[PDB]
Amino acid sequence: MGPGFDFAQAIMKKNTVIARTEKGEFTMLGVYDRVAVIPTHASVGEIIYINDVETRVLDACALRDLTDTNLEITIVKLDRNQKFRDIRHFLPRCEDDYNDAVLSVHTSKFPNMYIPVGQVTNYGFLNLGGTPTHRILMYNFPTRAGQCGGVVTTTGKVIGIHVGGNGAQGFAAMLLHSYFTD
Repeated sequence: MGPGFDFAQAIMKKNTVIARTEKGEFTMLGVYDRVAVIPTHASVGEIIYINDVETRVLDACALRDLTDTNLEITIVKLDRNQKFRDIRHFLPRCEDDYNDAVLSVHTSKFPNMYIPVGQVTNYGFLNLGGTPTHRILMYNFPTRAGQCGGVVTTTGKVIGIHVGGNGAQGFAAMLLHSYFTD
C-alpha cells in the first residue's frame, strides 16, 4: 500500500522459504549464501522441509548472549542447490527502537500476509514460554499462532523475526549484523 509494504514485499519475494519441522510450518528468512534463520522453538533437526522438499541441515546453532541467555534465534545452513540474495547490509548493527514496522508472513495457512504493527520498543528481557529471553522487540498488535518466523522490517531495515505474543502484544527476536559475519 506504501513504501513500508514495498520494502517488506521485496524481502518476502526473494529472501523467504516455507520451513517445516515436526513442530509446524514457519516463515524462514534467508540472509546470505545457504544461511537462514528460524525461531529456536521450531526445534530444527538433521532434516527439514524447504518449500516441501526434503533438505539436509549442514549446521544449526541456537544463539545465546554472552550471559548464556536464550536469544530465540537459530541460524541454519541448508544443503540447498541455490543461494539467497545477500541482505546482510539491511541488518541493524545495534539494539534500537523503531517506528512504523511491518510483520510479513508466508505459509500454507497465511500466504502473502502483511501487518502494519506500528511502533517497535526495545523491550529487552521477556519470560517467553517460561524461558528467560534477551534482545526482545515488542509491538502492540494481537498476533496469532501461524505468525512465528514472520519478518519484521522498516523501510531499509530487516530488524527481527516474530517469536511470540500474549494476545495484545507481539514479540520479535532482534537480528543484528554481527550474527552473520563469516
